[PDB]
Amino acid sequence: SEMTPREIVSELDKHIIGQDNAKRSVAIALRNRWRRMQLNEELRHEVTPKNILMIGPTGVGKTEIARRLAKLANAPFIKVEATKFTEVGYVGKEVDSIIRDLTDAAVKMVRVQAIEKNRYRAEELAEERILDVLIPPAKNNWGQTEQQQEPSAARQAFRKKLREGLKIKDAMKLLIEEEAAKLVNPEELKQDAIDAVEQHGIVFIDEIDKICKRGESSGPDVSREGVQRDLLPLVEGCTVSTKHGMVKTDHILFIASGAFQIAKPSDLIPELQGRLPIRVELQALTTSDFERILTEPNASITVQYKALMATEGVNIEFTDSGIKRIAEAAWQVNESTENIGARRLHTVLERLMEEISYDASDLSGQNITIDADYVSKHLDALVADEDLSRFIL
Amino acid sequence: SEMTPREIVSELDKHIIGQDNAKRSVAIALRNRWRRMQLNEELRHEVTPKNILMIGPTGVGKTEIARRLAKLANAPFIKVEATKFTEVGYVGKEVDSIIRDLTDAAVKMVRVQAIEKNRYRAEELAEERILDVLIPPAKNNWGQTEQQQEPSAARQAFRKKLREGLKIKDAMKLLIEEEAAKLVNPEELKQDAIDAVEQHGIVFIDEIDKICKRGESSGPDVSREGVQRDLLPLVEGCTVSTKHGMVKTDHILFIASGAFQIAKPSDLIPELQGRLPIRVELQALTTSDFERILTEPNASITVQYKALMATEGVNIEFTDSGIKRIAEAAWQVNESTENIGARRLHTVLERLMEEISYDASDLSGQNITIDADYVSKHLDALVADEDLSRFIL
Amino acid sequence: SEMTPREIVSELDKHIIGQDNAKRSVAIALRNRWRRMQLNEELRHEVTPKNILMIGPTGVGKTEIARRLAKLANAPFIKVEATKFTEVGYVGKEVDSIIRDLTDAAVKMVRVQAIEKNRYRAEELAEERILDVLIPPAKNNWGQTEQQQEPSAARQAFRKKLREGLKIKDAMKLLIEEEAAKLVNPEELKQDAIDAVEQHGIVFIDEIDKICKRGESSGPDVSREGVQRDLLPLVEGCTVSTKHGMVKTDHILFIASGAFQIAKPSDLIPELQGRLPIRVELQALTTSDFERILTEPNASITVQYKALMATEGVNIEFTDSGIKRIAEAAWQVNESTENIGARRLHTVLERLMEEISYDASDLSGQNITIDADYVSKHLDALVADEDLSRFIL
Repeated sequence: SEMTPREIVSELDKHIIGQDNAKRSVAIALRNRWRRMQLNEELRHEVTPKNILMIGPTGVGKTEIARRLAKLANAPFIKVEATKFTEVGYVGKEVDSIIRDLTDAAVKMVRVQAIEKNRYRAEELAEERILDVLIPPAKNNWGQTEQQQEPSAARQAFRKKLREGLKIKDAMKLLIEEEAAKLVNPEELKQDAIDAVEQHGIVFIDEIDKICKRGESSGPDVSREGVQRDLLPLVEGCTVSTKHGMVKTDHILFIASGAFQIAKPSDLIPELQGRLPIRVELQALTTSDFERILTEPNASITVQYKALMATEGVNIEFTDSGIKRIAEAAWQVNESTENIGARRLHTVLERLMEEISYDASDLSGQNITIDADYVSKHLDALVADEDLSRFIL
Repeated sequence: SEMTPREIVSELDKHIIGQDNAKRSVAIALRNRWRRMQLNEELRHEVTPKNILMIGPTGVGKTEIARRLAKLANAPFIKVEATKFTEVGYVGKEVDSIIRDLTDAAVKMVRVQAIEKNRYRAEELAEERILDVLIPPAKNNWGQTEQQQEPSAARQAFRKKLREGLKIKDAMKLLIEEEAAKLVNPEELKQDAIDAVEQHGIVFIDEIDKICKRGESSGPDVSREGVQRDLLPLVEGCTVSTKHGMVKTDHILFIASGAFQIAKPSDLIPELQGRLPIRVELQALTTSDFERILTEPNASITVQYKALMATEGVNIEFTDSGIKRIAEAAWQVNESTENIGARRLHTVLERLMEEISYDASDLSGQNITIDADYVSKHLDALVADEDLSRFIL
Repeated sequence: SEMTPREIVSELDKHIIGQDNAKRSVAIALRNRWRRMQLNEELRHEVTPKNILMIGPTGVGKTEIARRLAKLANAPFIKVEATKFTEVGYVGKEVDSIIRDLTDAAVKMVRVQAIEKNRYRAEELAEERILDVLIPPAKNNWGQTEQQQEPSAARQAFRKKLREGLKIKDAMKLLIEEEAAKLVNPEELKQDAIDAVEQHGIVFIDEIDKICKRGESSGPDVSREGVQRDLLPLVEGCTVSTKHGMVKTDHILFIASGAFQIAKPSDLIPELQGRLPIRVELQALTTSDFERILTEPNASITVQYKALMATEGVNIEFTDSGIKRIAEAAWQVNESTENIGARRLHTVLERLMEEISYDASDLSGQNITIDADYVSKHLDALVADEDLSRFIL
């Protein structure tokens, strides 16, 4: 009982501005995994993941989308740079590491995921180990069967007196790291992860375009295309040797991403083109786009900053003109120097807030207001001095 | 309950001359970490470190500030050379090593920090063990419950006669490295450093500018930019596999440092610029700066030398003019030859004292006074002769 | 309570001829390690090893000095060729192997050092195991408490009768390799070595100059300088993964050595220059220098030869003119062919002594005298025939 595409897109909208097509795309991928489980044994083998290739400029949403998608599916996720492997012509590394690295992270998850879904029970039983070294009326019976039976009486007021109140606390934590372990099953835990990898794995391959042709030279194209060749089995369906078991890449979902300014998806090796059935483009972000990014996402950077500052007992407020001013800056720098997409926001927002971020603890209890005035005072000069821009922003 | 920016800048002033803006900048970063903890669960996630990029010439304080900042916060700190990774196009090393190396040092920390926060107590309990062998004195019960209760009497006198006075001493040490261990919990100790790395970790990346661009050549720029690329995850927030566990870089603070004479911060890749929100310049030092550096820092090299000579029972005194003449020397060599910033004070100062440093053990009891004359007597020649300078200073 | 520099130089004088500066240099390094231990916790961290760079021609003392220094400090020592790593651009090896290789040797030491400091006690207790299978009046008591008590009587004359006299001897050795082991503590033994490496480690890096620039070509300079980059952490302070633990290079002493005929220490990477604060030159050796080397060192080659021959009951004597003649030869060959420094002595001395070395056992009881006559007869021809020189000398 998974979410529908529109449902998936929605959730994605909660974190990413624009890039609707990419969302619908990455959304159909997810839905199809549900769709597949709903078929007969025969078909379940024939239907493979509809791998996607995102086409677009830097920092405009590609990775975030893939990352949020995985999160939403609670699927193990892993990002990987394609060119990493062209290096293998010296030493580099082998592609199988992708599924291996994926599994390791797929484990770190199943672990933290299961251990956390336990740290509460272990603490309660923990006190039942401490509330046992303070009143031990164990065994069967002791007094009455009804009224006198319940031994809680003094014990109850005893545990409460301890909870809110060697060393109990020092003792419990020790019991916590003794009961929790004494409750985990590392056998199925090892296979738990594998099943994940195999049924919900999401591999993100960045720089796919950097692995393409170009009348460049024999040597380089040979190194590049090789990474493509080495990728085939992963994407066509094979078995990988995992430090924790054997994994079948057969249903892992692959989301490749490329600029394709220099090279075209048609330069990709034929076998690969076949296994990247979905093509989607992402647009460059607009200043307007920026303004929304700064605030709309539900854990937007601006929201984070406000929160971080609250920590210090300082109330921050972003004026609309302030936000607009921040956005323009990022755009201005990106156009005057090098366009790095939304990333520019973080640098700008961060330089802008330095003075406060430092003085924060001292303005404890104040009401600071970052309005268009403030912004301009702090960023205009820098934004203008190009050379200074390439260093500070 | 952290210190305010002004307070942080102040502590910093106790060690670094000038470079105020860089202080304020690094100061706000610290304060913000406090500010973050002061927020709601939601915001605590969205608010990321306000990483800094220092722009300035050699030896004028960049690293020192980073190092003193980390000390002040008691934060694990690590310094790394960006170019190190460009070598990966041959073999090099991987950037994840930064977080791993960080953790190792963050462990060496928590350890030595702990072994110390215990060595005292472990020494007392050690006594009760030895004191126990000489006499189990007292016990449960044994004599009177008041006047005849306390066993100390003999034991006490025995104790003193021991502290001031197999092999008791030999044995105790073995007991010290037996009781201290039996008091340390290696599990919480391992997770100790990890929390640190994740909550306070500070990574200083020198030479970030040697990883930019210039139409120099295709091959070199690719490798260069490769290190930036490989740096994104660490800076954008990721998970690294450590010999002692897994770490979330997500809150490690990053201070990138670059001269940027050839290349500009705008040449940096977009996703990194956006993760270096704070940009700050550090100024070249002046002879005045040198004089102050020579004596003001509360553990200045001049104060340091004084102490070492005292160790030999020799009282060294620097004259104001002597100090000025020394600073001048260092400046002149930096300009006449190759400018290496304040580092030159160390070489010059050290050459100035060779003779005394050697004869010190014999001058025991004397009052040596380094004055303008002495300085000129020992340095001028060297300074004057450039070639000699390049080898000797 | 370590030796003073003059004390260190002296000891060094017992093995190395000339090269006074290099001695004083390597001597200040050692003394400073003592000096450092004598400071407050704060400073003990800030004060790092004053690494040295020896500049000079082949076989003129560089390594011997470093080797003898380490010996005198009882410090673990290791020699390493810089160019070894430029090979990494094919496969080569990684720099970390240096600290690893260092530790392994640091272990082999702590071992042999501790096992030997035991082979005497184990042999004595060993006989107490044999002198127990010949007279077993064990347990508590047996006869009298005073006079009759001492059971040694027959036992004493029994062990002596065996010491000077299955199979006792065959049995003891078996007991030796049973008691010794049953006395070693491999836990602290593993950490024992690490502490050594960390506090007294001495790394010798030869061919530093071969790792420098030269308008040579991009490729090669990239491979070279990379080895320099890869060296930084070792020398700047980092953590290395040891087959026997974790080591901090932080206080290892580094002594780099270079000819610098082709390249200058200023071509070295900036970071490195900084960490090689001490520069020192060594001179080429003179014929006079040679003559002293042949005899003065207290375990001089000449002394070794005399000893080796004594073994065979032959008394050898070196006339002064003989020594002079030997020295000139070595010099003559080195100038006429290729100058390999003092090494030439060994080849010459060895060719010169062949006939005797062979007939030795037959001249048992004779008084051979290697005088200028002998030398000339044996070496003059060879020395003259250049081509024959490049093969035989």
